[PDB]
Amino acid sequence: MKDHTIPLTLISILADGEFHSGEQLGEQLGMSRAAINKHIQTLRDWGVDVFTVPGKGYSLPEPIHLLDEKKISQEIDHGRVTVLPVIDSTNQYLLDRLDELTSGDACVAEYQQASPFGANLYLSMYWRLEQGPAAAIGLSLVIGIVIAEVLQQLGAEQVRVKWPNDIYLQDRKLSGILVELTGKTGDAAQIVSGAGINLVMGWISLQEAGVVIDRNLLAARLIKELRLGLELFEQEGLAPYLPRWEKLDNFIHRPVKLIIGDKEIYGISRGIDAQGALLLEQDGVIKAWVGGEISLR
Amino acid sequence: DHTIPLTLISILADGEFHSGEQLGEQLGMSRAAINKHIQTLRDWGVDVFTVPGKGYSLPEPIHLLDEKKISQEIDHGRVTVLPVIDSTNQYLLDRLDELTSGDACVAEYQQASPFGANLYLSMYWRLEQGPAAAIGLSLVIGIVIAEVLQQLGAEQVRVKWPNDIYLQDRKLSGILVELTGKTGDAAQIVSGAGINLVMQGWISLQEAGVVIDRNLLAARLIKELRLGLELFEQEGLAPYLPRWEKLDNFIHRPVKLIIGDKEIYGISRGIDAQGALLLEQDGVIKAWVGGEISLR
Repeated sequence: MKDHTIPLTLISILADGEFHSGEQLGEQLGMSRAAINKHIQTLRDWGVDVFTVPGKGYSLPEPIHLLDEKKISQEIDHGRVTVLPVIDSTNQYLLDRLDELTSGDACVAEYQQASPFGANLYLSMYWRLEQGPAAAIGLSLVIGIVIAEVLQQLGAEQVRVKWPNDIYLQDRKLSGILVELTGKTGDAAQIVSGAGINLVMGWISLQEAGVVIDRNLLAARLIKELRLGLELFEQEGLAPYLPRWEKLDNFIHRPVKLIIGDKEIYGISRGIDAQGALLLEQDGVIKAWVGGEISLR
Repeated sequence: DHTIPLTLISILADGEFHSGEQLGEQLGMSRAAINKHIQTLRDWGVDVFTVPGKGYSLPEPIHLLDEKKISQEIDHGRVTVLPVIDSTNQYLLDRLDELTSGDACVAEYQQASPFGANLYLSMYWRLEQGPAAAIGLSLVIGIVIAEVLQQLGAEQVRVKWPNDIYLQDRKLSGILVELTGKTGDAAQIVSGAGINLVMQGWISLQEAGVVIDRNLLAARLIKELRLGLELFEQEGLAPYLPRWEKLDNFIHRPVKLIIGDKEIYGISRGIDAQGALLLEQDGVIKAWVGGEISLR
């Protein structure tokens, strides 16, 4: 099998359609000017109409777009996946790499050093919202519905969600969601959302519920479905998820216990409003709360 | 870096026993250096079961996260891009043993038409049912590619029965479907196409005033072709009959059919449920399952 990287890297540089003298290319590719002529010859051999002028050098009449594996794969998958079975934190790996991350990029692991090996599935995904930080209102919810639905689609049909960042099964924590957001006025919002699912044995595990899933299968699908769910949330907001949310709310129409800071509130949850805030009914008045943690009572 | 402890778990995935020397042989280290690594395995919570005489083992093997295993389920097949190649179809055909349905190969210059002038794409597919389940496969490829071109601005793209995409009564792309079959066993097909992107008889997308980035065009094809084949895999030609008529370039037109050394004349009337050409001659409509058609 012949190797064609060297002539391909030549034409890729020339894709400007501009002129490049012999030395200029000989610098980048690190070869002699005859080697440049040899490969630019093979370009003419391939049918590439490269015209050579003495002083200026070689050029292509019209700039060309070339086949790129990375360009192609980005459009098929909407993001890459880096799997490190042992890691410190799936969320941290992405946070340390925001500069070259694109929406849909994911990181998968089964042991977080920062709970035994393979007992949990750890998944994080980056997403960039063109709209400012305000466009990520119910993201943490959105991750919850998508992950929970995926577990339902895989046999764990009785998994529910706890407002705002937890997956519950048998009124017990099956998975925790942790979304981390950095924002700046004008600039876009960069969010790395992550979760950890209890696979094997307060807390509950997938196997305890009689649901068996191959970890690669659970991982792949979540990344697939979460990517799709986030594109929906990017162009439509929380609106499509309001009907989907209530169907999985574990504490809706039940007494809940809210702890915001050093304060404690009592009442019946009534789901969420269009802004993802908890609806707490107290003596018939249902008014929304935006932060804290809920608890059955 | 954690490769050595992780590569250790893969070795133990037999469920068998491995002595200190055996692990020190494979990884090329001392068994004391190895012993440090079974510690880190036990440190992570890995239940490494050690019996004195026999050695180290995992009672039940563990399944580890693998990019290749994971990515198969998101994409349903891989993509190898070789901008210069002999034949995208041949690349897949030379690898049927290690191909899975949806695997694709992309190129823009086939050495076995100048560089970058054409997009060359091939995809492998295995149908559990024998060759009989591949009735209209070439049609299905034609429908999917033509629809994608419409979805990307080339809204006047049509199909010529059974293996060509046509635009302004000229060949814009050729389809080449290759099938090997055996009774009982599945059918292995490498279906491929080449689309004229830039510059009578032949036409290019640029000649038709349609601009489409080749990387974008390629990617959309693999998705829709993968999706189209699963549909064809579990439902057959039936859903594509309406889609075919919507794209047939020669329906209700006078055509000339050349199968082998014979020449037939008549009016095309589309296809039947089996993807065969319906040729009307003097009001007599007789079906043909092979050959090539041309205008007249």
